[PDB]
Amino acid sequence: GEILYRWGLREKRAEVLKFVSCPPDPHKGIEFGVYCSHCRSEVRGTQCAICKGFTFQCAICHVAVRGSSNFCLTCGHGGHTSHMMEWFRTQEVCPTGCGCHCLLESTF
Amino acid sequence: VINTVDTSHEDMIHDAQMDYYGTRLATCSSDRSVKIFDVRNGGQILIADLRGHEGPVWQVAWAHPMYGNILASCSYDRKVIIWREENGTWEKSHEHAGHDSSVNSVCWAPHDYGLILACGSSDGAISLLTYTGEGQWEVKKINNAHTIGCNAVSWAPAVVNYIKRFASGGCDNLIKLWKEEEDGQWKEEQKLEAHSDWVRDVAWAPSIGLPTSTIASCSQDGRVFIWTCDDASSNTWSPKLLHKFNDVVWHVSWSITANILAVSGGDNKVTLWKESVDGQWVCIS
Amino acid sequence: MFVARSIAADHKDLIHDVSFDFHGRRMATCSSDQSVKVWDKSESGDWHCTASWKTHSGSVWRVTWAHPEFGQVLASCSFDRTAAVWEEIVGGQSHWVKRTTLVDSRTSVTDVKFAPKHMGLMLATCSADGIVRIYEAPDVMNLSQWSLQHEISCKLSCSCISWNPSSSRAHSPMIAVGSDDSSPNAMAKVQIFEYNENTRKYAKAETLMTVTDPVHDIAFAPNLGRSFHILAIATKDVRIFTLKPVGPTKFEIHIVAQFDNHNSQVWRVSWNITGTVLASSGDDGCVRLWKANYMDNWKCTGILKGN
Ligand SMILES: [Zn+2]
Ligand SMILES: [Zn+2]
Ligand SMILES: [Zn+2]
Repeated sequence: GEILYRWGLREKRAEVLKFVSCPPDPHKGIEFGVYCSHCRSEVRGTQCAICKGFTFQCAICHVAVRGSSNFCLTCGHGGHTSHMMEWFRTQEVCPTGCGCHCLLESTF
Repeated sequence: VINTVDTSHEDMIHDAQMDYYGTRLATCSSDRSVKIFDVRNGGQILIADLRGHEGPVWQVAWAHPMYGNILASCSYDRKVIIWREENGTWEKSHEHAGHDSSVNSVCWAPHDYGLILACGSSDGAISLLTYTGEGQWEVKKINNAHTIGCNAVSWAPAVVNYIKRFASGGCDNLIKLWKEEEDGQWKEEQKLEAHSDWVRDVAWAPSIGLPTSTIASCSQDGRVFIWTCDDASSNTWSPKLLHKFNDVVWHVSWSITANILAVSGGDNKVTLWKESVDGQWVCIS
Repeated sequence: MFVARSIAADHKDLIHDVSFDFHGRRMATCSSDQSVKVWDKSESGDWHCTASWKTHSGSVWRVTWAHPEFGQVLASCSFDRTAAVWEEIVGGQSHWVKRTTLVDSRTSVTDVKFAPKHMGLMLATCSADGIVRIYEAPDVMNLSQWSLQHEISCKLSCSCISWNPSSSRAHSPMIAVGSDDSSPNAMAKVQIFEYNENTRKYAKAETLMTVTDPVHDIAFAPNLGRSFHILAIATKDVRIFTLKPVGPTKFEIHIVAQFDNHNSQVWRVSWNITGTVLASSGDDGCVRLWKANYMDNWKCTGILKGN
């Protein structure tokens, strides 16, 4: 894997290290929790623990988002990955309407 | 094929090391300047030039990209000039003054256990410095290890904590392996002495998973011995001289998967001495 | 100005009930064979069947789709005193699994529908005994467990009831219970059931004494308006009544329209979010469409046959 990575086939190293046995050795650091969509509580996971409902709603589709998701650290809004790619391929402002120019506030 | 790069420096180049992928063939000379030149697509462009030393610069060693684009420069002025490339521009980032003599060599730790740019102090010791984050680097030094000063620091490969280890040598006509203890203070574990003259360069071979460790030691006497230990507990380095260099052996570098030991000496020639089936090593250059 | 079309749909005979989806590409059908089938409209518009599986021993009374805000969920009501909650999962052919069910009702369930989106993922079912139980499962992420939030008795034979579209918390929730009893004595075929937030209970806001004829279905359109909404009654003579809100808040009920062009007992009613069209299907076998006009006068707009 550490030869493949030097070669430049980041996908291939992922396929090879799929088959290692000893855990993934999870990293410890800063974690991104989410304010819940109903009771506004900080829930670390896919579903809230009080209302047991969805915690993140799409700012484009207004539907629950569970898989890949993009967000900016400035305006605190996120949504579906494909949806944000489509929205930001053209525009330079927040489809959440807050005026946060995420294209320059999250490209760090 | 071969791509030729013009050094374009007022003094002869004395060091070289390329990027992990390999795009950035750095050059260092005695002109008090070490620069960066891009070599992509068979090119030669002076992408960035640096000048922050006092006298000659003897070494240039790189960093693993997982910790960013970082160099390491050793200079006769008893200082280390770490250079980073931020926002497409190169700029100095750190310095040291912990050595009373010219720093011989600086080599990087293997990335699996953090960042450590260990360097030797050419009086009796070395200087191991691990960045602690947020621009905090702490220097921990040895206490009178080499007789006249270490020359090259070789980094042992990772093993399955972490059991940190490395090897070193100098003009003491011997090579010693230095092991970091659990308390954090390095404690010597073994000593090897076979070089009839001063030892210039010591190289530690990279690992692939086999149960063996190999070390190639150069010396002023011109002996290139591939010290091997067939057991992980024997700690009995069995030397075997491979060639008789006419002059002092200058450098020793190994292959990507521990196949060929590159050597350059006083003959201004490079011999790619690779071993054989019968246990001998015959140059194929 | 009525256009009728026929599409290539593969089916054996008539089905029990059918539904659609807000995305416009998903539709479901429940046939007489006590099996659940799903047909999805393609990007080109063609409806492609995606699943087919039995539901319960009893015949499938009715089928109701669910809100996209809560996930891909479908509800089934069976004539075997049981209600089935099945969720489609694709591993990529889909596989629909009844992750939960509701058979608390002793007798066969007439119908069950999804409640307002503003009250959580809650649903209720009404059986022929006049008892309607509303179960509210707090676990939105886990549909297996269901908690019976409420139960209401209409004291009359319940066959088709629709919860009022009052969802916003700015007002109180209400539910409209229908009836299909054939009692010779006249009685209120409908009643207004509004939940009391302070009392945490639903009380009979008003009994629609204006309805005594047999009623097959009740349809109240989504408000999306300003003042209030209206509902419809599927009977021998179709009538439309407007509620004017003043315990439960009094409302002034008065006829807004009355249509009898089908000249039969209305069975199913069409839906119109716009609110300018009030169409229903009578027992005459001919589709009847009526709509309001510039004079705010409801009148027949289109007509088509079943064939
Ligand atoms: Zn919540
Ligand atoms: Zn979306
Ligand atoms: Zn933003």
